[PDB]
Amino acid sequence: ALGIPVMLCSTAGVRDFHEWYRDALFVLLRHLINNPSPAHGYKFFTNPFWTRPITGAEEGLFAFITLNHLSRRLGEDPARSMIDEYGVKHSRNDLAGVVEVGGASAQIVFPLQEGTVLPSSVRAVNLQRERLLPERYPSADVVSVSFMQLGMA
Amino acid sequence: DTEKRINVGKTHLQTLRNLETRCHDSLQALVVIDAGSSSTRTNVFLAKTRSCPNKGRSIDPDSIQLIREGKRFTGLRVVLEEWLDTYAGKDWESRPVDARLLFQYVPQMHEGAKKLMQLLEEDTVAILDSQLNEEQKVQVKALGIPVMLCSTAGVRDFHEWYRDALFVLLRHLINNPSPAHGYKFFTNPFWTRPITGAEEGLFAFITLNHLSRRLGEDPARSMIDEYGVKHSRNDLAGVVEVGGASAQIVFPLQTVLPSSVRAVNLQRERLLPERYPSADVVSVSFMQLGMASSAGLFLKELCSNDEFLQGGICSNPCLFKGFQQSCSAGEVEVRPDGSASVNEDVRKNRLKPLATYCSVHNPEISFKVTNEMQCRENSIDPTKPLAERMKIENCSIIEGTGNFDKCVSQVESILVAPKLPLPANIEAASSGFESVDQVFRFASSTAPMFITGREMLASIDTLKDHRLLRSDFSGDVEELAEAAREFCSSEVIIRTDGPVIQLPNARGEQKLNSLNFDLCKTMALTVSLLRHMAAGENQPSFIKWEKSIAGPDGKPLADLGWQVGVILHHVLFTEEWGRTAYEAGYSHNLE
Amino acid sequence: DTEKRINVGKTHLQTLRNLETRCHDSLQALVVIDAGSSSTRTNVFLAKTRSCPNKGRSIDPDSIQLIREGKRFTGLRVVLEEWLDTYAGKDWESRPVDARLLFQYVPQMHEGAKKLMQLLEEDTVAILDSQLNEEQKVQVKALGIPVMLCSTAGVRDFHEWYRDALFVLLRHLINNPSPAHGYKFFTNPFWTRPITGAEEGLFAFITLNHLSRRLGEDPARSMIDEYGVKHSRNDLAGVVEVGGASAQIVFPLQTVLPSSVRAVNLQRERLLPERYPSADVVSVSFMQLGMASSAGLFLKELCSNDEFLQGGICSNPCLFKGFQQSCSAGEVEVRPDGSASVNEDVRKNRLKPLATYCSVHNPEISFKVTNEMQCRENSIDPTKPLAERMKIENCSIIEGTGNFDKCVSQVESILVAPKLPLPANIEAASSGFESVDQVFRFASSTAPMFITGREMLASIDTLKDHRLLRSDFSGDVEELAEAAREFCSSEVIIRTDGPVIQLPNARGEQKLNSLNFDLCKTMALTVSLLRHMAAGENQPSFIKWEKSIAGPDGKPLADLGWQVGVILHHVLFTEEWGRTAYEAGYSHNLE
Ligand SMILES: Nc1ncnc2c1ncn2[C@@H]1O[C@H](COP(=O)(O)NP(=O)(O)O)[C@@H](O)[C@H]1O
Ligand SMILES: Nc1ncnc2c1ncn2[C@@H]1O[C@H](COP(=O)(O)NP(=O)(O)O)[C@@H](O)[C@H]1O
Ligand SMILES: [Mg+2]
Ligand SMILES: [Mg+2]
Repeated sequence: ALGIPVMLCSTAGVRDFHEWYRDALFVLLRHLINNPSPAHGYKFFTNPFWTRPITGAEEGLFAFITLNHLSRRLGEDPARSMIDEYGVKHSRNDLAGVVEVGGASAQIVFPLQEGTVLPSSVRAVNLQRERLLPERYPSADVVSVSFMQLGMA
Repeated sequence: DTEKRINVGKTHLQTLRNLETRCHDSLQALVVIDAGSSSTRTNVFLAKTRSCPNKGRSIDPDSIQLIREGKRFTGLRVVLEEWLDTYAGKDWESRPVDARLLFQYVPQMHEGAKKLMQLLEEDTVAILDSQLNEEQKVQVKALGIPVMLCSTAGVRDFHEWYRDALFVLLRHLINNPSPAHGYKFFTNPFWTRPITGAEEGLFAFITLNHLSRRLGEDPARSMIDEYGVKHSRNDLAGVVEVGGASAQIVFPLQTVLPSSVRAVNLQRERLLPERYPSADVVSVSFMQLGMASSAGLFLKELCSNDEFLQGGICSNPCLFKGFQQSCSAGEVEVRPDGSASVNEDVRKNRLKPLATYCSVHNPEISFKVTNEMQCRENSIDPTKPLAERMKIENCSIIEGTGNFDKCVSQVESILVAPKLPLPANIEAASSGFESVDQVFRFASSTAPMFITGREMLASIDTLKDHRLLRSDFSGDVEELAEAAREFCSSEVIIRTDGPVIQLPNARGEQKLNSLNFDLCKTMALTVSLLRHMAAGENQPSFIKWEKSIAGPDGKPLADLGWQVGVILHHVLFTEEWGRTAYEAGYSHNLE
Repeated sequence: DTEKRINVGKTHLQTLRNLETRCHDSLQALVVIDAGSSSTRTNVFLAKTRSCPNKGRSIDPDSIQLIREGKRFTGLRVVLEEWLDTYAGKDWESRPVDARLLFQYVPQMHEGAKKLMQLLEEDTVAILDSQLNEEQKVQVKALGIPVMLCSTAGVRDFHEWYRDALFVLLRHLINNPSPAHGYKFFTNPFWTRPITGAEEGLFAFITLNHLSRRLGEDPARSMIDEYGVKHSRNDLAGVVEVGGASAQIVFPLQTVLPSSVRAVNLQRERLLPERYPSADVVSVSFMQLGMASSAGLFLKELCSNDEFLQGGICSNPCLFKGFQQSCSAGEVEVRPDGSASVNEDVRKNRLKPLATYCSVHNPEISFKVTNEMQCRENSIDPTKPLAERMKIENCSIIEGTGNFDKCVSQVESILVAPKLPLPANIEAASSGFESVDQVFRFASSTAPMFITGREMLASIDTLKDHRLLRSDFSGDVEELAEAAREFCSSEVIIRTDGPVIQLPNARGEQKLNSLNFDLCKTMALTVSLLRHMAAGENQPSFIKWEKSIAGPDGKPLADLGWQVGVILHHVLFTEEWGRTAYEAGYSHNLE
């Protein structure tokens, strides 16, 4: 009755794929998901926001969110976060970083401790500013990097 | 008779009831501090705000008009470089410097930044006081003045934590103005921040299309189809902006792009709100391609080539016959006696930012081999000291040969299509473009193009004024190439009044100055740019060279650039602008 | 050593970065102009505002504290009545008046309203200047002062278009303050408007529960169940407010009600935002039941009954033995020689608003028979002139009999449970309540009750002070009835210093004044109110008599009434308050 949102995201496999072919395949994939078999009854659906090729850094940022969510480090509630005298919400426990090595790539993701001043060349990502986490969640400046040719295969 | 007296009292109540229900318009001043490469100047704008009951307050985008562009004060690079000279020690460019130790000099960096900010505040207040009446002044002082200081190519390539640390101090200086003047200036990390080359170009595109009435959400500038999608009435025009240190190439797609080419959607990347028509725009900026930066790099590369440097004399095809200057990239001044004096000051040298970047002590060169090879291709040795880097080895005098065809082929191989990308262009390389030639080979559009830049306009105007080019000139490369070929083959004769450029076949003459002496290099840049634009799969409908765009009154309401774009980028998001500019406002800074 | 110097500079940048990210607190003044029946006074409140980056500005509800209640200036009724005396002609109450003709006197109504508004502004500024430091003054003057002028029972029953026309002029006067003082006062039709009796009571309920920490959205004052429904931690307490012209009975339902009884849901009727706990509250207000209004009506009805009026002498059971006053509802002053002087001034008479309403020339009586019969039941003849209406026919002196039981039975039949509803009570009749007795017979709740009103408190306090009632007193009617029966049977003896009330059986004594002489009428009102409260299906957990509620500091932050409630009613709707108070603000009034 509610419908099944589908999120097909390609990783390192077709990240380095030449010409238009990869992005053209994604338009076709979404159409295939949006038109499922009416026999089973399961109402599958997608959009260009859910089904799209995710970047190496994006892949790493989601791996960070997954880790901190399951380990109960990330949260908005008073059990996982705290609001100071200046209305700024801080996480009760330290946000943990991740190192994920897959088939084709390796991700190195870690949050910076109270905005560690970085050089002009180093481009860090703020979770709330880059719309990864909503305003109600505690703020964190995270360095997310992925390296091709580092995966096991 | 008595009924009319009753109607006066009824109107008295109706007029008073109107005020309670109607929207009241107030005047607000908006400040954009252009922290460019050459200088840091203030831009004072006026806009009409509309406050409606239960609807809030919002700026009318079409009411945005520039009052005046302020004095050209010290650039942010000079500010940071003096701080390094005074605290890290002189000639820090040739020595390895520990950045960790420089943290004990942050209040010292703040005191140096205070010097420039007090001058900009004094200048901003001067513009406001002289160009506003007492009624307007009350309105402006009551609403507060949002300030947007954005650094461009001047400190884009700046090393270490320094640049971003200076910005935190700059915001604090703006948020604490002089209480004497009454003008309530205020800022935040969203308004005052270093803007990327792509951002600089995107805002320049918004400015162009806004003033030319191409961009808009109203039914006069946009149309909604049967499927609820809003399309713009007229084609969105692209822009080519060549500043002091960088050149921007921006155009909307009217197109399937490769995986490597990363285009920007205005609504998805939150540049324009959802209510505005959607457009996928390619925005690219090239460092070492601005008027000052390209001048230093061209002279360095050309006067290192054995095809031009012979017996200490570098033969410059971009300079007029009879013209000669000292072999250095220093600031050229054309003296009244016909001579060209080259400034010896290391900071007033056009190679300084490139030689400071291309240093083995900069972590961007010592750790990254790709960047080291980029510097070496432009003859710059990062291992050698700063003085040796800017030095044109075995060269004393630069002699002008006036060969335009040779000048084109050189600008082509050096600036337009080089072997490796020009230094500090990782931002352009990430979007999928190593050089200017790659832009049109990978991405092309039929969208009309606009050419912006003081010297870019001067190049076309000079040829139009001397009747070499038609007044009704399109993007005809052959017409431009032949007209410039005749003009650049002119002889310089030192006359009784001063240096005069004499056109061949007794066509005409004009005075030689510190701005037009190397106009032929900019002319060659235009030719090679239009050549690559013509080479593309899709060619623009028309190419236009305009100084400013006339408004409904006839007078141009604002100048072309990123200024209006950055205002629109924040003001158009109604809910978000209302909170930061009016709900929080200058009252947020109350201690 | 050197690492600590580096850390100072690192902290310098961290502290500066905190300011850019953190929420800054500013102080704002809030003005509530109580346009009551007896007078028009200003209430100056202070509150802490919080501005957060990208989140906007909002008032902390628990930071709201009253500075001072201003001087008791001219009531809005007197203002309108003088305008009618001067433009429609004197004794307009006894003559038919054409309302259409009075429209030519709107600027004249504005000039009269300007007189009062300049005094209130002068008084408001005086409170602010004397009770704020220079730092606080800057914050207050920069944010702007929202003004909420709400008229109560004084002009609730006012005839024709006049009252609503005056309000349009009042808002214009507030929106245009003196520029000399610097305090930026501003209003709108949402803040400055005539509040209904039910609204007056609902805001009094919000005030009570806010200060007593019963109402709140935080986990300290509220709890969320497994089904996402937020419930209040402690039971929401009801209120009984007896002012100058009206009495309010407000209580939350903790209940299935008949179709005729129309209860108000706080979230559905937009009194409290969705985030606050839900409550269905019964709010009812009765005209002719306030301290001044009930005094005039009681004397009129009692001294028309042949059971009390005999040979020109009306025997008053609510007045002490030995006390005597002239037979009129005029303002009673207890002179130092023991005598009670009754004011002859027609406006300074307690029957004036009832006699002005109960006029055959008022469209509410001439067209509506139901209202005409209501007036006649209270002995008022709408056909007869104003002087004859307020006149107690065939009566010269009022003699006090001091019989409390007889005083209760009379207040009961006259004010609590009359044959027809008291005049101008269509608002109460629409909700399903003709009289005070009907309130508890149709709607009952176990919710604790609070009693508010100067004389209501004085009634219980006097008995506690003379040791007739326990210090730990609940809503025990028998305890109160016996204590008052002894106190009201006291003899008045004119002593050497002045008039003194002497308690029976040598219990004690106190000085007789213009406030306590008729305290026994208010005592009878309390008895009959608690009797009907006990008669109800559901009885309140406890009945409390409190002057003010102590805050966290120990000092009461604000007084009980509709003032804090009306502030909370607007300030708690974050998005809506931010737009009207900060986005629009005083800057909306800029001409
Ligand atoms: N008075 C003036 N009017 C118009 N243009 C003027 C001027 N003085 C210098 N200029 C020109 O502006 C340019 C300044 O560009 P910048 O904004 O400093 N360079 P970027 O950081 O954006 O790459 C220079 O190329 C210079 O030739
Ligand atoms: N100084 C004073 N302090 C406290 N209460 C005072 C006072 N002077 C008069 N009062 C009392 O306030 C009441 C004023 O009520 P109002 O608000 O004028 N009447 P309504 O329109 O709300 O029905 C009077 O009953 C009077 O006894
Ligand atoms: Mg610039
Ligand atoms: Mg009142």
